[PDB]
Amino acid sequence: NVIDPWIRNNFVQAPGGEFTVSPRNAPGEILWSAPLGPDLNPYLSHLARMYNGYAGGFEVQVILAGNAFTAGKIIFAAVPPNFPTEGLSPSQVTMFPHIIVDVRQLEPVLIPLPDVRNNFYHYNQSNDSTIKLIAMLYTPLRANVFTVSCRVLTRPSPDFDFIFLVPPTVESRTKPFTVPILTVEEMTNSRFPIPLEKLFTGPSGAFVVQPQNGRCTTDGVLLGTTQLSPVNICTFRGDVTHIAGSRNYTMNLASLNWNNYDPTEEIPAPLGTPDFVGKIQGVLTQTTKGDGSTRGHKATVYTGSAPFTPKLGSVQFSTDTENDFETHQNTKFTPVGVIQDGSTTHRNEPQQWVLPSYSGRNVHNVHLAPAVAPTFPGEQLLFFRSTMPGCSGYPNMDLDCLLPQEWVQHFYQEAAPAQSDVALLRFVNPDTGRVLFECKLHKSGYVTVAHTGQHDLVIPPNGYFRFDSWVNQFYTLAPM
Amino acid sequence: NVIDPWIRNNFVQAPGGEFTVSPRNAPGEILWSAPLGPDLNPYLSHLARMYNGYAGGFEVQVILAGNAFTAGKIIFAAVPPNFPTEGLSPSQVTMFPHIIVDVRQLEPVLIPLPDVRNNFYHYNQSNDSTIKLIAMLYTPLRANNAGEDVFTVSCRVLTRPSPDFDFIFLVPPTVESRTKPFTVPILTVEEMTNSRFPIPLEKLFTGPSGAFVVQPQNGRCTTDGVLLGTTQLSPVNICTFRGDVTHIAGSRNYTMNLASLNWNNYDPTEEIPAPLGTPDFVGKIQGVLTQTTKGDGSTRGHKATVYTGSAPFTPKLGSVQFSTDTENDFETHQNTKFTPVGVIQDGSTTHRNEPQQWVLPSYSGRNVHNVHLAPAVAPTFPGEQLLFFRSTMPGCSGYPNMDLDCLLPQEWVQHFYQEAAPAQSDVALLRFVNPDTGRVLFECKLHKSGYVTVAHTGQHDLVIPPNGYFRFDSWVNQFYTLAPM
Amino acid sequence: NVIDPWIRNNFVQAPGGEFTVSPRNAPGEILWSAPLGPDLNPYLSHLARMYNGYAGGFEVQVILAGNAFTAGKIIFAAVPPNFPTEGLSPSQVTMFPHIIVDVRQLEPVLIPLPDVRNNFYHYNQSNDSTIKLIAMLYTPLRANNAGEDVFTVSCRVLTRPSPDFDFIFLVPPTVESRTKPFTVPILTVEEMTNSRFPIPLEKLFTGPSGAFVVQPQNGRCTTDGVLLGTTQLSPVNICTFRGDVTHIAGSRNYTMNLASLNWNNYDPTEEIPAPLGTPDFVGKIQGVLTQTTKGDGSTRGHKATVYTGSAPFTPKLGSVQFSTDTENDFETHQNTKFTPVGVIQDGSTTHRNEPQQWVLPSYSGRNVHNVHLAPAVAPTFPGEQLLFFRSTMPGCSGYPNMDLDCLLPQEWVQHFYQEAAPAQSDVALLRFVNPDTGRVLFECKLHKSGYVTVAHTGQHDLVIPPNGYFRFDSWVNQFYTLAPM
Repeated sequence: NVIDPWIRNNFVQAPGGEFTVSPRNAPGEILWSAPLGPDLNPYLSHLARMYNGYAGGFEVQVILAGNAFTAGKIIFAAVPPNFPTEGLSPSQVTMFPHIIVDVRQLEPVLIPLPDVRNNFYHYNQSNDSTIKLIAMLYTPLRANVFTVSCRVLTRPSPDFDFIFLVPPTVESRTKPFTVPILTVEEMTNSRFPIPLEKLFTGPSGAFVVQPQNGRCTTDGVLLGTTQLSPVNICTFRGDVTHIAGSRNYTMNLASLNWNNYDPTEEIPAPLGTPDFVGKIQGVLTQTTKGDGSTRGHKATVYTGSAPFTPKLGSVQFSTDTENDFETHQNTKFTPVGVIQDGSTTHRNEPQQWVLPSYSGRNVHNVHLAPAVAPTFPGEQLLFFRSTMPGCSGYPNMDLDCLLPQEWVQHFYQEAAPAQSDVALLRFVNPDTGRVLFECKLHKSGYVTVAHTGQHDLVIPPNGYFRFDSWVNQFYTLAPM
Repeated sequence: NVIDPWIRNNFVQAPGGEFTVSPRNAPGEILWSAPLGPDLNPYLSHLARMYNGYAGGFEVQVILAGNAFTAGKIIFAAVPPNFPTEGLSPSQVTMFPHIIVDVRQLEPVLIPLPDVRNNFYHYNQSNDSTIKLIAMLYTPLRANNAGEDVFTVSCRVLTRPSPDFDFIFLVPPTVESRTKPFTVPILTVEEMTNSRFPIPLEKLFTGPSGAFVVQPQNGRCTTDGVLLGTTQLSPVNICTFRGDVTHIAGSRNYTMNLASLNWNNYDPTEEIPAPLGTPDFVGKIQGVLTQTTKGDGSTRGHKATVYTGSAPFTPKLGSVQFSTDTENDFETHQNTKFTPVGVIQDGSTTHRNEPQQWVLPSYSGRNVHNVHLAPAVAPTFPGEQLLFFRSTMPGCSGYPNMDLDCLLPQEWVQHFYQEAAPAQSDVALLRFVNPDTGRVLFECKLHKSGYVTVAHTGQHDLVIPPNGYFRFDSWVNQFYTLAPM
Repeated sequence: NVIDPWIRNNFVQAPGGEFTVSPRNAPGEILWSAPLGPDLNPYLSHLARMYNGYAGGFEVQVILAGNAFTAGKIIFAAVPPNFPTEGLSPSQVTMFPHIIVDVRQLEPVLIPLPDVRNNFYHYNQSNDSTIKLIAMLYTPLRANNAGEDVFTVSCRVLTRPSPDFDFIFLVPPTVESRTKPFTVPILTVEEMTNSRFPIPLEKLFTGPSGAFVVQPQNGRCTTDGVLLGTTQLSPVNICTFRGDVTHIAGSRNYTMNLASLNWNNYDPTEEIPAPLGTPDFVGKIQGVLTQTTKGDGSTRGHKATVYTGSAPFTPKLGSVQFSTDTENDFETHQNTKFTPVGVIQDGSTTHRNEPQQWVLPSYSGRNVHNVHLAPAVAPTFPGEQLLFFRSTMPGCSGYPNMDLDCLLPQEWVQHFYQEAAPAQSDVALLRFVNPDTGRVLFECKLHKSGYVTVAHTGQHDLVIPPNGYFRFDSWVNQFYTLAPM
């Protein structure tokens, strides 16, 4: 019902009150825009943060500063709010309500600002005003260096007041979806502990894309065979059993902490098992439980083998030795590099798109996180291209994963429920400050781009990713 | 005069006044404090910061919520602010201005709060100010019912401006942007990885700082995210080797011009002790060396051995020897890659000897000392003991020194790089709240220099509940003494 | 305040009404539709073209003239702003605020409407659509007499604004024009020709989008005329080839040094998938190869069998193979031209196979695929089916896959090339109108990329009156669906 009288009677300076008027400026051009309203008188603006709507007008004032040597004329006026002001002559400006000024004046000058007391509640969250103030170079002001300066002074109308008492805005904010500021060269693969080297796009029809390492909710519930620690992907911990004469070892599996694994849970597998058929030379490693004598020897795992049964609790490893790893020790498979010890096929393995035998070839992998494809058509998925090492043979080392492993943990620390389906995430290279590409990250937990064909996405390795907002499910990217 | 009447004729929830009581509570002890002032109302806070002049008093309403079974009578009062209130008898709190409330009072009541009438224009910011508020239980609260921790009574505080309230002086306000809240990851220590070797940690350790000379170079960064030491961000790049081997024509060894994470050629001309991810202590470790042919991609694998105490190990110069079980399979100038997993104890009679974690390697060989040292660590506030992360590396042939005590968690480094937080004082306060019990098992003392300690004596493998998150609280000074566990 | 007294005091006509009712009727029938607004009164349409701000209401006022002894009634009503009203129920009209009126009243009748206002403004330079007009027949008004359809009962509208109505904002007039008003050709399917083969079109088709990989390269252009794909202007330039054949002296083949439509020598370095007029499918086709010697005109012509699924078909590289029926007749380095007539089926022993109308051929060969791909189409607001243009290509050998579906009408592409129209919203609205009755069989959903869908399901060769044409209407959003067939 009342504000400070000292606020009401006198004027005040505004954050837009500045002008660099040179003859080097082009005549007939816009040089200051500002939406009129509460957002202009500063002490009034903070005092009006808490109140949620308006009834009244304002009066503005102008104060100029130049020399007696130049001669210029300058206009101020008011517009419709949504009115395009871009293609606009300085001639036709004066048809709007307006006041022209000279270059050589002393007193402050007010503007009419014609009023229709709307008596509605201009909501402070919204972006709409009555007008947008304007200024334009009317006479080009040549002389014989000098630059002219002008400032904006302001107060509200006497018949202005407020509406309601409201608590400070944004007191509580939903996790604001802090995307990590990393690069994909810094981030690692979600299907193997290896740093991602390139970014790939392509069709989902070329494969069946349903892995189980790299599956989680956007708000942090444990999904698939995805777990937390990246090094626990495709390593093994359990209790090997000696085959009598062969190089094999069937291993009664355990946990990360060598705890007794429970096969009776609602899980696809032990958390950290590979989700693909593959042959890989690694190193099975064992120490004595009595003193701690370490030993590590080159081993080969077969996730397309029938004794590989993690959901049952046995897994086969073909080592270079035959009886070095004792039974029921701390025996632990460390993968090194995928080999191609199968015929002469080029890039046959790991079979990254088929599912392995968790419960064996008798019972399929249970409790499976589903597959994905661009359901919004015209777009292609975002694959994270890798290339695994190898010591002997040339297998298909191109590993395309879907998530960053650190992003799973980071968004677990978020544990954020979404605000729409599709987010607005932008790869900004801060060397440029420019977006190379945007994307369509879905609140299920996967991402798509409207780009054509197969492309290894050549990007500056200093570039980060910049999330913006929550888009509806009906937007199509422009192609690159 | 200057406030709208919806403030001047109502009440408002406290900004922080929130406290419970308990049958485990005891009479005489304190419950809840507050400095009275205009800071106790959010509306008056925001409509005060834009002003400077200040006068008047307040009123305080209060409200409880209690059942009929629990019996108790409660007490609030006023006090002059410098008064020491430590072990006051509840009966002497009679003499202050005060009111008694029964706990089963269903309706709100109001504190009297007599004004001192020594107003004379307080300076509107001074914490050295008038009356504090005191929360206290008068009665023993026998509270007898068959429930467990039951009828834990909630309590709320309300404020109100007095009728003789005002402001006096006008001023443009401040912007006051905000900083970082010093968040830490909430994992278990056994889930986080070692930062001087790519392995997950196992357990938390403490021990005397005079036992070892502790200065590694992997796991060295600021508390606001500027790259230090030989420390990089990707944990698989630690202790691995990548580059182009050239065949020594007779032995199982090669000379390898070192390569990056993404096989970029190593630059010896940077302000670094070593390449990023170099093994920062002397050891013998048997992982595996692989090589991908640059023509087709024939994946080969042969188990290797690296020797960080060897003279041909020269990371800063650009050649390190590797002794694989094969002699010359790894072809000329290809992408050859060593990945370590576990340490063996071979070629050395000494048992439980390698790796030697508290020495520094030969980065520029045995010729030039390691330059640009991120410095060693020792407790400034004496008597305390440093916090290690003890784990166990795999051991295949022999009995090596598998005791690996690193100084930092690797995920914390990237966490803090995304934080990039400027400190508020020197040493932080982190708690191990086990969320199963919701209670502390131990604390720490985390410096802004980038290391952490605890005031506990002797060697201690800290056995924690594996469901335990970690709870940062606040900023301690350089003179706080922890309690021993 | 802003307006003249006289224009507000009395009622003034409206140009859209004035319409007559013959006694031969069927009740429950809509007669006349109109959008309410200030563009009703020509006075007010001028004055609102002058101004910006728009607030208040009207009074619609109706006078009848004709017979009296009919005993037949009329309804005027409100409506939802997007409401189909063709064959619907009059009970719906009874739900809205409406008025029943018989012809026996001498006083002119007025229908009241919903009374609201939005006091900030209403745009007035937009759609700004509101309650449209309802001319609804209640009782079929038989006019029992000796005459046949005598005293055709006229119905006028003669309005004036409500006394609260007024303007607020004024703009420069800028009365001039809109953009291109998105004019359409009025052709039929026999008059329009195929945009992927030089043949006249036969029938439009609707069918499921999941059937084939729907991505051609002939028949691709924007809604404002930028060259996309291998699409060019002339319909006869499609699938025909020009250049300098080279003697494959042992076989019927001829590799052609590629020349353009104007016989300009081909540049293989342009930002194109293929040359202009090049096909975008795999199929075998017999047409006729023709060659005229540049010196005097020693003419020759023989039937050539072409394969865009062949290895020497490399239009982006600059060579293309033609297997004629003759072997050494066509001289080298002459102006040699192939023209097709219809796809054949020499075949792989499979009938109705070629052209594989949805696959892409070897533009730069099989090794590197095509570049600058105009993308595929998809129903973005789904449940709706695409628009195909079902045709039948001729043949010279076998049983070819004659069902030819193209994407755009070739006349409409060059029509838009003349238009160069910028879009106003997402989806335009085109109506296939039978001008024999002036009524629409089906509508469409044209997307601003340059494709169009319809909201129906199933395999339908759409039956059309061969006198039927197409008539553009408006701009609909991307979430309204059409009525199925």
